[PDB]
Amino acid sequence: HMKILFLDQSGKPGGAELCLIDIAKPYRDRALVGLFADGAFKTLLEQHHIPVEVFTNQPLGQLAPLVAKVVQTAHEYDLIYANTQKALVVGAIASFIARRPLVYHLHDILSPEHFSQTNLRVAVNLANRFASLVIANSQASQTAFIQAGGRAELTKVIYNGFDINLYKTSPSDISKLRQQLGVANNFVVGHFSRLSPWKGQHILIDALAQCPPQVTAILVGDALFGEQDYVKELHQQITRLGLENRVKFLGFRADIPQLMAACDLVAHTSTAPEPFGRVIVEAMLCGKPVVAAKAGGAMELVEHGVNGFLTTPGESQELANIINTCIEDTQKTATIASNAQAIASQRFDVVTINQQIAETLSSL
Amino acid sequence: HMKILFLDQSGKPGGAELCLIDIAKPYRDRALVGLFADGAFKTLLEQHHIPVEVFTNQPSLGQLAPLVAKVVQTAHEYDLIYANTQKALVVGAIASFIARRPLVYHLHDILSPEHFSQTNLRVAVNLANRFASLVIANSQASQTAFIQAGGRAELTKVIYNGFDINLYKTSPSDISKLRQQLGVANNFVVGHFSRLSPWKGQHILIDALAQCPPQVTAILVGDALFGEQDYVKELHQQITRLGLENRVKFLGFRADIPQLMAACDLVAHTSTAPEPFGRVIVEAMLCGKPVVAAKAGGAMELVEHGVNGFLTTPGESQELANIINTCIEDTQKTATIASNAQAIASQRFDVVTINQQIAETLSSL
Ligand SMILES: O=c1ccn([C@@H]2O[C@H](COP(=O)(O)OP(=O)(O)O[C@H]3O[C@H](CO)[C@@H](O)[C@H](O)[C@H]3O)[C@@H](O)[C@H]2O)c(=O)[nH]1
Ligand SMILES: O=c1ccn([C@@H]2O[C@H](COP(=O)(O)OP(=O)(O)O[C@H]3O[C@H](CO)[C@@H](O)[C@H](O)[C@H]3O)[C@@H](O)[C@H]2O)c(=O)[nH]1
Repeated sequence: HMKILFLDQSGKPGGAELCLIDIAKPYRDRALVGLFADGAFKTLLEQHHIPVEVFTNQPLGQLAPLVAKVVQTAHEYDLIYANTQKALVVGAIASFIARRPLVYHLHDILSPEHFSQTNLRVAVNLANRFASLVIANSQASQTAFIQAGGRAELTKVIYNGFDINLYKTSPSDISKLRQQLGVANNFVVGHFSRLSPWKGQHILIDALAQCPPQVTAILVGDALFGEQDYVKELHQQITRLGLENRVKFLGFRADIPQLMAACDLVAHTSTAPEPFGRVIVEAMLCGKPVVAAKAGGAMELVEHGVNGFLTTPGESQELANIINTCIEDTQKTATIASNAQAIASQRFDVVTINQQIAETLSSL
Repeated sequence: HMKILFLDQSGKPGGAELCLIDIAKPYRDRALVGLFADGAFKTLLEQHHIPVEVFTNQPSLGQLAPLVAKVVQTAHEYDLIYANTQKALVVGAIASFIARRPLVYHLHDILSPEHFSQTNLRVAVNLANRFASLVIANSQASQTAFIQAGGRAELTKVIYNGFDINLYKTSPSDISKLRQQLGVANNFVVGHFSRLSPWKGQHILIDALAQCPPQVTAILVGDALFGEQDYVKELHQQITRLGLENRVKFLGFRADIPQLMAACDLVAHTSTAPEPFGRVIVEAMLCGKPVVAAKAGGAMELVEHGVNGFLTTPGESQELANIINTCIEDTQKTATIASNAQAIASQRFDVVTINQQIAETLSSL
């Protein structure tokens, strides 16, 4: 059992951070998770009994106090596990100076479409020189790393894991929740991505206007990084279409399995390739049908017409056609959903994922 | 010529900074000197008409180190980044990579365990090795220490500090005035012109004075530039412990160094850790004064003992005393030595030759 210093730049619970909860939990007796900012993610790590600490930039390491503090701390640990891009910069420096092995867990697709050239060069060059191992969350992320110049031999793909038991909800609780939302007689499409242009909420909204009138959508998530312009653009879009009473924003929520159960279809509409797609697996584990954008790691998670649907990124009419399909062919749709549950339960079970992480770390 | 972005971590006018004025001055039409702090060095650069900018660490990846992001930003406008100090090499390395600009490292330090922490040595060596197209060392002793620490020999070229030969002339009347104003006209005056740090060894000179006759006095010229206020106290206490209140004077940081050197009878360099080059030494020589220096580092390239100056064992006050007494007694030899020193130094460290060596080195990248 090695002492591990996990690093993550964000104090907010984005996908990489929620993923980090499961990655770190088995190591929590001897681990520390270091954050470069405070927020609800700190709270979450406490609730799960994972030791955590916020490093700050308050005061040769006079240029970057945070980096110095992390370097100091890293001396007390056997391994540095960088979970985000800024965390890789800091972890790489600490890996050199404290002479500690570095793992980089890659949750992004390092492509020009997602990031500036400088960010790509930095991540790729730091990973190549300092990382003993690059764990990619999907073959698509592995691929994009390599196309950006990253070293193939450093890469292993390990999917996000999920605690299977969290994804059941009673018929009775479903009914109540649908009641409380005021959607009991709607066909409900749930979108569970943080609000940001590339997560494509506006595509779902465009599709709604081509759907039957009983279809409403719940947008779950907040603008995690100050994309408040986008949120305003959504509200205006909703208004310009006839959609004011057909779209509810619920903000960031914690009861995701329950809200997914309350939906009739879960939709993922990213307009740029999704590296993995947690909401996709989560939908499947809740036994709900899911439609996703046909790119990135979604293609690995979904076989169209078998365990979900895939539509061309950016194309709202296709999304509408799939919604209509789910309304009309309910028995097909229920079998698809049910197949999804069975498959995803095997593939993405946190127990198997944890075993893979353990084996990979032991094999260094 | 090429647009050069010079970088130097300090706003204080230390050796490396004084040397940088001369290095940068010919390129001033297209160059910029970036300081990572404000101070008297900014004023000096302004006075020599060399564009200067103070980068501060107030505000993507740039959030961790804004100063770095500003420098990286600035580097796109230049053809070459010229790092003059260690922290400037960290930042210049980063900027060399991101902005895609070649980097030169001008090495004014002896990178050895005695002078620096292990981390500093590793950082400096690895960055130079990976990012610098050239390491200009100030002395063979600096080149050597670099190589011994892991630095790549083939990156190194030695180029000494240069000096404006004309600045070292002082009237015998201005000299008499000055000795008078200091209250030292009847003394044998030993001047020390190093900044106040323990390794510059002012305390050795003070111990030496206790083994000298009472008409021997010292002027300590310089300041604690890097927080060595405890050393300043220690010196004063030392002075009080021995009987020396009347025989040692501190003048703080002075600009009139040629004149002050003229007003001494002997210039003393007494560093207790190896000196990388030693500007004061050459400066003394250019003033036609005799100089005793500590036998280590670049001082040994500068001084042949008995010929153009004297050398003594680092940390040994009795040896330094013996040389002071000898300079009192053997005035004719001493003046010959001092005079020889000026002829040599004036050929060997003329800023004109040195600017030329630097221009060819840069030119051939
Ligand atoms: O109000 C909300 C909204 C979302 N979620 C959860 O937030 C996560 C969102 O995940 P996702 O959009 O997949 O993550 P990203 O934030 O985009 O994170 C990155 O890293 C993830 C983990 O590898 C990948 O799945 C993503 O593709 C990648 O962009 C899911 O677990 C949701 O259940 C909440 O808990 N509450
Ligand atoms: O009150 C004072 C005292 C000194 N000086 C000047 O300051 C310089 C001090 O030079 P030095 O002791 O050589 O510089 P360091 O600060 O030690 O700088 C480093 O870099 C120098 C330049 O390469 C080398 O000569 C040194 O060995 C090296 O340690 C000389 O020009 C002095 O004339 C002043 O202007 N005013």
